Amino acid sequence: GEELFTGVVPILVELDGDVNGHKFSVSGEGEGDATYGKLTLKFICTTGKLPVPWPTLVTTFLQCFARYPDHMKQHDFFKSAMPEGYVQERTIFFKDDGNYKTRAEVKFEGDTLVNRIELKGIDFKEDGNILGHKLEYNYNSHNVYIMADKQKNGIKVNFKIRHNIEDGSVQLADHYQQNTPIGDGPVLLPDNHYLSTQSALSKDPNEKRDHMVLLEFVTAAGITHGMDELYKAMAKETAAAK
Amino acid sequence: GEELFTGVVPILVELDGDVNGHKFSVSGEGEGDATYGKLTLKFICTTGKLPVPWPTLVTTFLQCFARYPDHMKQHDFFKSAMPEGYVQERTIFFKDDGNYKTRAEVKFEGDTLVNRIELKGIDFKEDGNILGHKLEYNYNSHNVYIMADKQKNGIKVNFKIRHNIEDGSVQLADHYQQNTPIGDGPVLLPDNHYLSTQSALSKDPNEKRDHMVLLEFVTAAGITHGMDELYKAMAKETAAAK
Amino acid sequence: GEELFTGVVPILVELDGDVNGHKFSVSGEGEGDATYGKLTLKFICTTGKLPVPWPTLVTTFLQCFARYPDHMKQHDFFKSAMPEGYVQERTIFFKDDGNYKTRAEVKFEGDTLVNRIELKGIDFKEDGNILGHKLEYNYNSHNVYIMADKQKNGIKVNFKIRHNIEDGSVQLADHYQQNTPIGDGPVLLPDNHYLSTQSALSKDPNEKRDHMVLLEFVTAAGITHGMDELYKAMAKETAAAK
Amino acid sequence: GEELFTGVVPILVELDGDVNGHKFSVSGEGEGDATYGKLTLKFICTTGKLPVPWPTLVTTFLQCFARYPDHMKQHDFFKSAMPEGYVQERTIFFKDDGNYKTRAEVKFEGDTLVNRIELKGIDFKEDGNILGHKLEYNYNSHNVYIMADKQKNGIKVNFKIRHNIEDGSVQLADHYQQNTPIGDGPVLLPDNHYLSTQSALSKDPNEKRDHMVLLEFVTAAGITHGMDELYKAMAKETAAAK
Amino acid sequence: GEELFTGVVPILVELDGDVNGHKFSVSGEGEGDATYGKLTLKFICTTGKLPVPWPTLVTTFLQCFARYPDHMKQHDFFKSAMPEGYVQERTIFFKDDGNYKTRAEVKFEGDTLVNRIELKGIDFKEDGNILGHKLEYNYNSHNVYIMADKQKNGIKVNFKIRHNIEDGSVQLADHYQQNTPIGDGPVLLPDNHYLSTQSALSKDPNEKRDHMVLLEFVTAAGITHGMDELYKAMAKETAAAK
Amino acid sequence: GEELFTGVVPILVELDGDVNGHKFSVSGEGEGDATYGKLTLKFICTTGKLPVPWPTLVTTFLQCFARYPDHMKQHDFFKSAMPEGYVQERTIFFKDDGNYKTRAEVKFEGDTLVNRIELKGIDFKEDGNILGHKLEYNYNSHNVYIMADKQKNGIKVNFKIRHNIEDGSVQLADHYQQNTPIGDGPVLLPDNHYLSTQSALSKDPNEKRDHMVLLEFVTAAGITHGMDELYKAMAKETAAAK
Repeated sequence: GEELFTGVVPILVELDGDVNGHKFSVSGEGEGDATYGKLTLKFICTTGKLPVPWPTLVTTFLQCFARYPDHMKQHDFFKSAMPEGYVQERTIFFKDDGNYKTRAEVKFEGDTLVNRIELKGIDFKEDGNILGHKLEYNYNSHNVYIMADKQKNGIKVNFKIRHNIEDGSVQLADHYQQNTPIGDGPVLLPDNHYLSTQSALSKDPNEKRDHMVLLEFVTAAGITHGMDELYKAMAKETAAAK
Repeated sequence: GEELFTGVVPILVELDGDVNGHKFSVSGEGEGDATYGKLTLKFICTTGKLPVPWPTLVTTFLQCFARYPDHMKQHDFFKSAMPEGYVQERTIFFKDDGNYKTRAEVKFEGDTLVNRIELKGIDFKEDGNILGHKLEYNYNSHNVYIMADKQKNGIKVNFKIRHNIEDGSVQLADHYQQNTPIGDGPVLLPDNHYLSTQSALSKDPNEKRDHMVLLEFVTAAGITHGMDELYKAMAKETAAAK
Repeated sequence: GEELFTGVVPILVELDGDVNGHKFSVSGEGEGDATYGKLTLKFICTTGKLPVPWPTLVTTFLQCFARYPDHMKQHDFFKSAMPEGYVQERTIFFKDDGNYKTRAEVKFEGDTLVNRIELKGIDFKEDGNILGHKLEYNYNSHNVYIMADKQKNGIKVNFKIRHNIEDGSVQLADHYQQNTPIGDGPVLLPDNHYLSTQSALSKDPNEKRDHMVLLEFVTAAGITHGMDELYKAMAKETAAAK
Repeated sequence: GEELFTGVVPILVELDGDVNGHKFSVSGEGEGDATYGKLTLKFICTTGKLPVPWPTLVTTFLQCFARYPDHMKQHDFFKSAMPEGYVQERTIFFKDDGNYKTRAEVKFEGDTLVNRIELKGIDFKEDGNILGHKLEYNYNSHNVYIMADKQKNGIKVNFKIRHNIEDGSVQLADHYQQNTPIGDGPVLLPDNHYLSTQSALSKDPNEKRDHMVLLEFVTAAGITHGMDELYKAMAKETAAAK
Repeated sequence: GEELFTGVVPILVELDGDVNGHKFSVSGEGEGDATYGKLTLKFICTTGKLPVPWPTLVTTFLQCFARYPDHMKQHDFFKSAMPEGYVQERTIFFKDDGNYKTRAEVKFEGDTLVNRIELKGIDFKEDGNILGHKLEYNYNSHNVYIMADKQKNGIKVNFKIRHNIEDGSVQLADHYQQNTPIGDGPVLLPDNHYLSTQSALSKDPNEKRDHMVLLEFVTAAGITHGMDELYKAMAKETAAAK
Repeated sequence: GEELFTGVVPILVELDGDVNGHKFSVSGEGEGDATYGKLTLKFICTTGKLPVPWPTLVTTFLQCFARYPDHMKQHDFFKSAMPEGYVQERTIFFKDDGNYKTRAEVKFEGDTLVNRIELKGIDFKEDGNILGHKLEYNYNSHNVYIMADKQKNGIKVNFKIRHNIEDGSVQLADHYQQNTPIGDGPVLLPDNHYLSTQSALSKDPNEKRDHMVLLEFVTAAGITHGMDELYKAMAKETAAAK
């Protein structure tokens, strides 16, 4: 489980997509440091130009690298499914636009953590913010709400992504997600909590292929450590010590 | 710089140590509130039992969380080096005993302030106050003397820690310290001043691992606000107003 | 309790306000000497220009620093709630104008006495003495009437502030106040008494930010020492000694 | 070149050996997935019982299936020689024991990647760890050091294999290796780098012949992506975005 | 059976054909290497010019040379009938055109594997793709579906050949096939499986006779090795070994 | 020439021999199929019992029936001398024993290929492997080395026959041979090559006369087809076609 993430883990991401008949593929590589909740990744569209904005694919392109506070370790489903891994499925609704449906298998292949995805996008507007490439090349910080789904020995996940539109408006992308273990062994079914995520997007000035450089920090939160009473008592004692 | 510390900052501390061949590791987590100069932390020895007393590691285990009075803000080197951070190095001489040499990198990893340390301790007495675990589980209040070191675009720091020995005596630990920025940008080189520090140590009754709960308040002082003349003049005026 | 105030205590004041939609923040620092009932403070509007006159915020911006005569020490609720502190709530009615509602938590954070406030002001006249900045930059001396409120293990406080208007008239501000302990321990529930207060306001000629320098003396009074008979008897005896 | 390895490639291995006059043959089959650096193989001794331990033959029994990071693709000699292939020659010195000399031709035969080997072993001790079958049925993880050999339009390779001995000791096997292209076309002459290799050995419970089931992961590393400065700059920018 | 195919086997092919009254003969020679599933052949029309395109005769002109994976050896009917051999009969329907009916005896004549065929073609269009020589001089890769026919102690075989037409279209040739042993001994009756075939056609620049140079690779597939569970278990174990 | 051998040719063999004064005659009949290099023959000793082992006479008792690969047809001297035929002369040295000298005329008599021989054997040991009948009733496979002899418009032939002795040892019979045309027309003078020969000996269970049933396959080899470069180029092209 979590002992597989104590150091720097190499990452490989592979995606095949089809959005309104526009077929494409993406290869990604990087490193994940779960002790810091840190991800450093670079994605390449291997089929030519990407037919959708790079930011629309960020959530599709590694929650097993989230930093879980020590007091929340028993709620880390993602690592508990390793090395066999988990299936991560989503429906992403772009408000007043199309939807993406995704299925990914996240697992170890030796020392490499692999994220293998298939993406299907339908009902997009050819002149909308996605197919029309009207989204800024940036990313907002979000909270990812996790709950146990004991019927599927997994988790149900929900959140709203806000993509900045070039005109100053916002393109909402409502995420519905479920993760189920690939293996038959025990997994950690969590209490309700969330992951706080921050992401930066950039370009490699030496890269001529269509690509995205991504830096992401992911931290679990929302479950009390229950030490408030202890620290309050320690503050009372200091006053008697001065 | 200082704008990164206006609210509550999550903290992560990681230490690898070797004291007279006794190897150990420690993980720490908490929160820092620089507006109040407040630190709430909990440390866990992840390798088993700590081979040294917990109080001997307090100064090694976040001066960027000190409360700097408004009139002293231009002297806060620690925050000025952020987010790139600083290297903090020490030699700690335990009187009539061994020494610790430490090297830490204090910096941001996303929203998390991280303190990554390596500790080397030699020449300790196997039956002394440290290796013999003769130190009380408490901590005294101290002043930490800071001066600029313009040759290294950093600071030189010196102070004496007084560790209470179980027999009522005192184990002195003389600290020599230097901090240098990780980045190449400007930093605040301070005038001579000090930090006043108070610390309380406790145990989590629910924690069965070897650990330390620490509450610490740190305040900068020693530089005049130069308002003595103004307040004296205001006191003269009140007498004429009654 | 009172043993935490025997010397000079550093003070920190933090306020967030909203008056008729005009949002602002203030940071304050100083020292309190409860042996003399003395407060020396400097406040800075950190958001830009203050949308209300500085004198309107004086009572909102430390009654735990009042000088209580030795014979009245058993009536000092404010210090008795320390270090855990107290919640101080007010409604301030500006005659023929708006009102401020305030909630502050006054408590120790290590050696620092902190006053953390939230201020809400509504129904002000955009052209009145407050929003129109028609108040002189000065302050009158007042009496603050205290009574026990045993139902809330606290005190109820009432007084009238007279703010001088630039045209020579007076802007009355009727204060209704309640203080309740943060902790569950015993507190001193007082007999009816009052605090006599005097305040001087000034500017720091070196400060370019919008700010207020404040000097304030606060003394408890209104409860007999009951020594009138003893001194009268001593005066009778002197006549027989000459 | 590398386009011949994008999917799952069937593998065939054929070996004829003679070790101190003990003649034997081995047939092997499997699949190679160069995208994951993964090899799944099963070897059968077709002449009867193998006269040497199965682990001693692991390195002799497909470096064209290594996973080369995108930023290191120009250094993948092995695939660049395909389909014509390469000759792989070795001398393997077993410390305090005999040596193996090997010559293999690795090339495509239609869709099948074939490894055809001849092995000659001399100077072995009849009672040593090899001829005496004193080696554990397991395998350690190693680094394989590669350098260009421009005189032979090939590569020179060196590494040390550590074979665990049943008594807890180690049987060292020093590998000297050279690979030269079979064809006359251009090949990729690499900068110095290494391959990180991990291997698991098992038995097929249904197989009654003398055999070895092998799972192996091979990843190229040791050449910088040069993106450290870019990610550092992206981390600086995030601090200004929060 | 299969022991007759361990090395390189010389091949002789003899055909007599009649297509719509156009009589011709063909002699072929080559080598078969069943260990690699490889065939190298050269065919000569001995009567003059061939009245049909060379690609239309490829399937008529050695399935005993297919590479059968070790785990599928018990399903190799073709070699099991050797040396006595088998009769191979077909009806080939050229869509919107004529049909070929073939009868071949494939058997050993000493060390030589001989394929002796008689071909009868009727109902061809004199201006169609066959008699009109409108087929490209190339060949696609196909799957050949095999099933046991226990009533005839043989196999039934079916597949579709796609011949490229010079105008970019496709000439389909639906193959129906049966193979029966010449001898009375036991043969291997297979479970359903297929052969994957790839073929290249060329000309000998020194040959002035009407001819075809053919290179063909044939591999059996479609039956599980059942080792998926074993390799998955080996991957789990590696994670516990790192 | 070669057009006289395209189908099945009836064969007649006639021998008169004298070995150490032991006179005998043999009549043989069969069929030769030069397309397969196949000979089916039955020999009868017409004078009574043969005074030498049947295997010693196999090479004396039809090289015009060898299968010459298409690329080697210009090197087939034997058929090129037909129908007039050739004289075939030998000296056969039986190691540590006697010698046979033979002269045969091989030619057509209508549709029948006739081999008329005279055999003279001297210096045999009455108790040796030949006169003592110590040779097994079997035959090994051999290579027959052919070279042109332009001085005699013929060929010189040499090879070693290994006859198995009943005790497990070997009786070597070194063959020296020359063939010269009977006619004056052109013949094919070959480049150095060899014939690969395999022979099986049996008895007719219905035959009561002293006899030998012989099945023999003879194939020319040792001259390159020179198509290695063409097939290598075809293999390169397939990789670009998949």
